[PDB]
Amino acid sequence: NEVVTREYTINIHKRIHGVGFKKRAPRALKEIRKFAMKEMGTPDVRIDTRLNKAVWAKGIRNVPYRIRVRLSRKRNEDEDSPNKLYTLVTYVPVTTFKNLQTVNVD
Amino acid sequence: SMLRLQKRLASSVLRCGKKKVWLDPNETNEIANANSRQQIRKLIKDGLIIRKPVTVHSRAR
Amino acid sequence: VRYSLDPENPTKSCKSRGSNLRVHFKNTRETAQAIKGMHIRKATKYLKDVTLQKQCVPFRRYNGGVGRCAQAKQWGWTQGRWPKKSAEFLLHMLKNAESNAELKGLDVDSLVIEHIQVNKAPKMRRRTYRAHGRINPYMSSPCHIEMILTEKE
Amino acid sequence: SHRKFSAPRHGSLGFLPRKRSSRHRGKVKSFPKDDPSKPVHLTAFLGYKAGMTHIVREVDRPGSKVNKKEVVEAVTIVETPPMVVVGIVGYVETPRGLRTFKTVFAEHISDECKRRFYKNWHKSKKKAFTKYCKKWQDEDGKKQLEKDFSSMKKYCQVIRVIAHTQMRLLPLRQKKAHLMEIQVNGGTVAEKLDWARERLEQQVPVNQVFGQDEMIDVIGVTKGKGYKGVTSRWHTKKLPRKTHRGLRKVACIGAWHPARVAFSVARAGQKGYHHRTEINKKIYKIGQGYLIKDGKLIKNNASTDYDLSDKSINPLGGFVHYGEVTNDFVMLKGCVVGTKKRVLTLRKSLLVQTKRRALEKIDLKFIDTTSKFGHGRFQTMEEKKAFMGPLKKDRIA
RNA sequence: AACGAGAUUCCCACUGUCCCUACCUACUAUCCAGCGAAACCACAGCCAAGGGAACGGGCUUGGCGGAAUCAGCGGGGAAAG
RNA sequence: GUGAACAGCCUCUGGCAUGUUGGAACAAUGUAGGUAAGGGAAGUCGGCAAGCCGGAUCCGUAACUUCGGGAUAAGGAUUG
RNA sequence: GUGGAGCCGCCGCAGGUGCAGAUCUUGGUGGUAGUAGCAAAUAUUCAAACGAGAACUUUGAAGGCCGAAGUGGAGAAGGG
Ligand SMILES: [Mg+2]
Repeated sequence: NEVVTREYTINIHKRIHGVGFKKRAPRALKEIRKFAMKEMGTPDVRIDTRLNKAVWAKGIRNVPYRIRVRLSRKRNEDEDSPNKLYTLVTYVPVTTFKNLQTVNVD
Repeated sequence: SMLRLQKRLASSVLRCGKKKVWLDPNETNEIANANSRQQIRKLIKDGLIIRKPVTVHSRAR
Repeated sequence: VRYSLDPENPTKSCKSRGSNLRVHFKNTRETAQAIKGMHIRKATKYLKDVTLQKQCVPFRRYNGGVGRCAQAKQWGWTQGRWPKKSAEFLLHMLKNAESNAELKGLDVDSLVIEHIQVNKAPKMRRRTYRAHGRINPYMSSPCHIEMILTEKE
Repeated sequence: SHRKFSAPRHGSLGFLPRKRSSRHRGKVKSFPKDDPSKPVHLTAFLGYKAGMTHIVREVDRPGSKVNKKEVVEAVTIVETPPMVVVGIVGYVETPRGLRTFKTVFAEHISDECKRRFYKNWHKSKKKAFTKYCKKWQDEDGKKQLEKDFSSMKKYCQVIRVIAHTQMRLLPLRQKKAHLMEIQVNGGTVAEKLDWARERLEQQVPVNQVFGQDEMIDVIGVTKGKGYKGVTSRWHTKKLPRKTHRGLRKVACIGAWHPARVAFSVARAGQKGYHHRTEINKKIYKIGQGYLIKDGKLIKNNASTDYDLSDKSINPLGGFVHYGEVTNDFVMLKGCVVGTKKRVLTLRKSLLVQTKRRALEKIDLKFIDTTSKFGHGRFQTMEEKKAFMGPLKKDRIA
């Protein structure tokens, strides 16, 4: 029932590999979802528009190899699903991924 | 909440294409009320429907 | 109307019927032979895991070409499948049977599914277009399904 | 009718049911003959193939055109941590074949043996042998436990040994012991059986079972290739380009009047993952791995009498798809059945041979531990950074 | 002579046409959710030898014969049109 | 825009949602697209199929002929 | 047992007088079979709104294609 928020590195280049040239960016978001439902553990995952653009910034067949995300477990309202937690997976841009590790943010 | 008619009438009265129309998607139920062209020219003036200007094709190089 | 095999004690039994509804006959027949004799709160929970593909439906009779899945080992079988349109039409009717039970003044904590049968409806047709100027039918095969629920005590 | 041009059979009918074999660990189909006069000894051993390198050795073979020169040979190395003997099985013979007489296991068995007896170790309560250990210590269960060795000694004629592998010593993610059952072919059965009660739950190294330049056999399960077509499963000739419906197929799969597809014809199915037994694989070296911490563990593998370096047989960068060898190992000339990280049972040969190619001594002069993860050209990291010099690696100090 | 999507033989260059095959890619095939035909069909379907309308799935004498099936396959059903 | 070009390829105005469905997997066999060491038609009824050659500039162009041709013959060099 | 308004025996009479086949006629239904298949022209993705319900609707953003002999903008014939 937490409301905590963490920020992660995902290398997409490892998690899509041998994926075709026209399925290469569309898989790259259903591997971000399978991360966030593994990590924050909830089936309800929302990502926002500024992270869709960051993966699709180089076409389908050229995925950026690695991205820096932050994940926000929150709760819902107004006759929600029988799960009441959801994650808003949103994007923090960075210039260099070297020595970057997953910190808990406040 | 079909907005096909308001999409069609706007490009007729803005003298543009259907492609270049309408940023600000928030006022949906307000502009879904307009079903005339006389109504649709009010939404232009109140700034809810814009022109969305022309894509760049620079002859610089 | 009148069903197949009136129950032995109609005071403490409930019933539903659905006629002429468009599913496939063969897949609905075999998701009903899975839940025969099964308690309602187990059947309502098992039918969710068919649509969520967590627990399958063994195809025992009409099994021509039906591929194999590992979830069919619980049923002692090899072949299995997860009909979700069929698992919703006789789950939307399994609510109707427990909707009729509380109008009859019956306890739903002990309702088991004694009798359930699926049999065919008249086939409604449309036509497809094959080589050399030929017509051949896409005949649809809907079904009449029909169920008795009984308290055990 | 009379093909006009004679060709031989494609494939051998001796290996016919090209089946996924029912075992991952290789079964010893037939153990070497045992005689009472010869000392008492084990006959097989479990190992895990790690990869291949090659070698440089001084050949010694009089008469050939190679004599007294250097030859490179392709060698595979198989990491074999020492086995632990756990149980003792006797076999009495019938006129219906051998039959298991009865088995006696060790007093306290290891934890990774017990992991072999479960398909779900996590959902378990680990209750195996909890009631069988108590009979070694309760005295009523103990004076009949010594009774079952005396009836073992009296009746059954061939006895074997249940041992397992120490999977704690390997870089694999497996941790289940591979539980084998191997035959002691020594003297008479009383000395053959007192030789196993003495060494229950005690380790048996590899150099005590095998020897240097002592030719053995490799038993394994082949490289599984999947469901592959006719011209790859049987190496049948492809059809010419013009062929309608298909190129890589066998054309005539039989005559008219036998009226049935014969067993002797080539067609598509599972290629690889089959049980095969190699014959006559020579051992080059029994190395021992990564000793004491008193001064240093000492890497010191692959350092022959001409090399004299602080090398170790694990190549520069670690073995591709295997890991980094810390144990006792066996190196074998030639290709060996299986992928890397695959169990394969080494075994003494049934047949006797002299043949002047077996029974010869070998002296290694070089083992390259160059990087296999590409075209390696250096061998030890000090030999690289002596040649390479300093880099941008420090850049502060 | 010129000109042939005309018939033919040889030579240079070129090459997986071949020696001798191998690997990669896309769409399938495969598995699933939904939707769903037609051809054909006496009954049906394991063999050998025999006799026979002279070449049997059935008959005779032998060999033998376990539920349900999935991917292929082209021997046969003297397969179908 | 490139270019000799209403060729091909890439964008703008203006359109569209991949052509009667999606999801997962990447086996055989295919259909289409490629590469190949050494040899170079030994394959085959047959060089079928595929591959070479290919633009332009400056050179240089045979037999034969109805004196028009052949002819971008052939063969060469250069290109940012 | 269903069913709900007509029907039968005997003596004579009269036929459009009795089916298993006709690659029979008309109608119905199976096995095959939940199988073949829903694969020509590169491609979709994120949020939101309406909704009982959204891979497919509308909208916003991103990514793409037709690329001026078009997947653009107007007509004749035809359709009504
Ligand atoms: Mg044997």
